[PDB]
Amino acid sequence: AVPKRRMSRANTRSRRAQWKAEAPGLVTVSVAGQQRKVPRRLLKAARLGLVDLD
Amino acid sequence: ARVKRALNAQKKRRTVLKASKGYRGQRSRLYRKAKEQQLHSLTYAYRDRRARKGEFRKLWISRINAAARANDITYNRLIQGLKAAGVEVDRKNLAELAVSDPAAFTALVDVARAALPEDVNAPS
Amino acid sequence: TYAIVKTGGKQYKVAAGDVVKVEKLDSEPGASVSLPVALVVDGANVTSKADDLAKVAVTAEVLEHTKGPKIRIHKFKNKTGYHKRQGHRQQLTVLKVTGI
Amino acid sequence: PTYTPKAGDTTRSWYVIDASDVVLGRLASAAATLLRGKHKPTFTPNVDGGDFVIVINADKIAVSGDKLTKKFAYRHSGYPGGLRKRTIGELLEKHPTRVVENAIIGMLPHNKLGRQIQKKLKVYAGPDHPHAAQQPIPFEIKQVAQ
RNA sequence: UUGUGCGCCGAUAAUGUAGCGGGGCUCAAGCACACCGCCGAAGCCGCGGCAGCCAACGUGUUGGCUGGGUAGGGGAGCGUCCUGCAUCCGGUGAAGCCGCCGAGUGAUCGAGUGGUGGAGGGUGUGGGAGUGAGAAUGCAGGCAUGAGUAGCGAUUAGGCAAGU
RNA sequence: GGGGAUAAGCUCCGUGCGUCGAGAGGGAAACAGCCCAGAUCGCCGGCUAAGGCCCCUAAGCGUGUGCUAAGUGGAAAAGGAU
RNA sequence: UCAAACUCCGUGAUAGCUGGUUCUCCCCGAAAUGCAUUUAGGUGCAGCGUCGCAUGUUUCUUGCCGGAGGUAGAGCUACUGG
RNA sequence: GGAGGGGAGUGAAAGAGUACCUGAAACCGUGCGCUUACAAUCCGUCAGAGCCCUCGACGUGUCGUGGGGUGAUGGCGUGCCU
Repeated sequence: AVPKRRMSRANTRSRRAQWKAEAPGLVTVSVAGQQRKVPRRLLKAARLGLVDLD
Repeated sequence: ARVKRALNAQKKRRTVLKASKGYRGQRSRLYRKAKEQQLHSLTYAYRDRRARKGEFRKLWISRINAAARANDITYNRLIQGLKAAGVEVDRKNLAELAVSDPAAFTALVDVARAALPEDVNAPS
Repeated sequence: TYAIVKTGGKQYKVAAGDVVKVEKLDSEPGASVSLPVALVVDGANVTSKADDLAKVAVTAEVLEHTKGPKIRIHKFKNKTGYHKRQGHRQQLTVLKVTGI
Repeated sequence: PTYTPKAGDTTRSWYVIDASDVVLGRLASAAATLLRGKHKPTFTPNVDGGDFVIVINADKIAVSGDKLTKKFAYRHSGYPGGLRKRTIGELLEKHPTRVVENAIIGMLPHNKLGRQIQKKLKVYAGPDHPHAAQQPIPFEIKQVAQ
């Protein structure tokens, strides 16, 4: 099926607003002394030094 | 001599688009839709200028009827009594008196009652 | 006290000092005009008899001659190609009431 | 120009109307007029300047003719064959308030302002109401003779 | 029994009240006959503005009628470009573009101004037009909706460690 | 008036008949052709036409004399009916 | 690509057919009828529009007067038919 | 990492940076003011509460021959062309 009509600005923007990215949650960690933010999923990996941290 | 059509069209396009500020959607951006909406808006304005007098008269009649019924008299009998008494105040100022100066409206109701015939249903 | 004054086929409720726009009158600015009265309300008692109204008049001074809002008329009918553009600026006078 | 109500101009009063032996149409018309605010000299169709109306003795309403057992109150759920019909008799014996509510609601504008005006009508099947704190003014349906 | 004013069965399809517009009305808000008011249009009147025809007297004022309108007929004008002639403006800032504040009965205007811009323009009177687009399933360029959607091209399959 | 089955929102003619076409405004709920009425522009003035005055909705739950019990009003026939 | 290939040229082929045709205001303002037609969706003339000139109420309405019908109605040993 | 950019300079101007005179519209953003989640909207028009901005006068906020922006709410309202 093909669209019968051109979508108005309001509907297009309203539906387009739902395509977004969520901000991951970060917790602190202490590696090599300096404190830096790492997601809690990678807390153990950071503590064992398995995550490259620029 | 070759003539380019830029300025002549841009003039009327600017006027039409400026006249269509505040409209919703394509009616405020694109010249063609704005021109159609301008036709409709000016026709509506012309009709509503004529209808506004009747609308305001209806509102004044409503206010006068409410105020008169507050004084135990119908609007039509009050109007007939006022016409008989010779008072020539129109409905606009009658409604203004009703809203702002109830004592004057009460006095006018009294004089209208005085001017009315004894038996309103008599064949006279 | 205030009174209802007839001018230009209409009636306006005015008192001393009010400024009211009125249909065009053949008077130079700064002059004075006398107008009939449709009703006088002074305090409580209301004057409504025709001859009492004839015995009284409202004197006002002409402030300036002005023009009303610009009115754009574009008559139109579909499937016809008929358009008729027209404009109109009603002439007006500004009256300040001096007394009743 | 014509007077137009401002933010603080509107004032409301409470009217209580007894529905014992009253024709439903007459009572509903009076209540609709009161709710609309048509009785005030400062009426304006833009504003909701009406007055709060309380109706007691709803079960005692008067219905002429044979409308008690031959007038139906229809409602459709939207599903196929979802039409339900109840006569005024069972509606009064089951939900006495709903008859007067529907009668009054049918008599005022179906706008959004009508929906807002509906908020100012309270009806009760009993002879007493819990709104005594507002000290409602009794209202009698009278006719201004002309 | 005779005629009448109203009524009664006759009367009866398939989405949902559905054959008062709705609520509701016989405590008629129904019907018939009389009577009195009012609401009610861009109709008529009141005040003011414009125009066409005609009349009067004047050296353009007054007055009377008229002024919906497609096909179409006639009349009068706005804007653009190039030019003869005459004047005016411009690196102390033209055109062009974006605004504000206004103006005309209309096409429209602003030798009124603010910003940007950097080299040509205005006015009067004539001459000539490649002189005005909203649509031809119109042409060229740019960009939207569908939409961050379908798809990412077979029938074998990749994994780990190290390195760059 | 003809044709058709005097059936068609059928067709063909006549009408100093109307309207629409080329016609806005009010009414008939909506509703080219029905009814009132032909829009030069403005007004937050008045009187009315058709149509209406219980609420939606402006104006009469108007006055007087009677009828209606069928929601007749607010669809229809032969015929039937203390 | 085939009930007569493709390219250029005649060529800007021709279509009673279809679509499109751009700024404004003022005054007036129709027709969908008749005749003819290889004719019916086209066209010619006539009728109705507008502009100019000429002519003046000749136009129009009402009253009165002078006229011819063979309709409606009615009628029939007044005729012809049923 | 580059691309690109911020300082510093040249230039009368970098709102002239070899993507470069002037830089419109469509289209896409960012910031601020008003409004919007009980509502049936040819999306406008006429009334219109509230909020914000601005021009004057008088006091300390309140009107006015004011002007603007957005507009809850009510009435009306069947896109353009052929």
